[PDB]
Amino acid sequence: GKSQSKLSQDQLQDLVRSTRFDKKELQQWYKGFFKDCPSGHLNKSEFQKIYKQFFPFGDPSAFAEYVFNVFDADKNGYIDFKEFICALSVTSRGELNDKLIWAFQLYDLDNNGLISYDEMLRIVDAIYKMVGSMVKLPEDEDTPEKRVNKIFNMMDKNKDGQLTLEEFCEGSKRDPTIVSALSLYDGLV
Repeated sequence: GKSQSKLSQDQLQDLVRSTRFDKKELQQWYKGFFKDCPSGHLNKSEFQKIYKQFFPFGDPSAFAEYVFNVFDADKNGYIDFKEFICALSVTSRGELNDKLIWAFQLYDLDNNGLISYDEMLRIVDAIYKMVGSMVKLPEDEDTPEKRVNKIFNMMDKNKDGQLTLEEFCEGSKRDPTIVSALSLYDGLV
């Protein structure tokens, strides 16, 4: 982005009003579902059933056609509900500290409490995917890897060692850019 989105102001409230509802609630279910049935991938029909259980406000079939329009252009017919929650952070309601934490508890489905570097780059990538569905991807910041590496380089890690929530948040702290990314959307709601 550079100044603001580039779509119909109306559609803006829709996409948002589409992700409305609670979170800590979905998190409880997301962990109980992935724990009883660890799969990672999810089907459309199945997903529709989920949206029809927590907050069937508008048309669940419409929102579905969306997720696929972004997470499914021509890959058979399956998407990862994990990367979805992560991107959800963009469209939600809470503080800033909860976001970083929310993302952590998101990839913490290994009861390890320690994520790997590769996961870090994969996490930001997920958010970078949904970003192409809202704002127009610029043309001077490709390969966000170099950026993520800087963080690890900032704290000086094993370029591969694992990191913890607490520290993960510290790495982003020394980089407000990660803090302004979300701030660049709080004054037109």
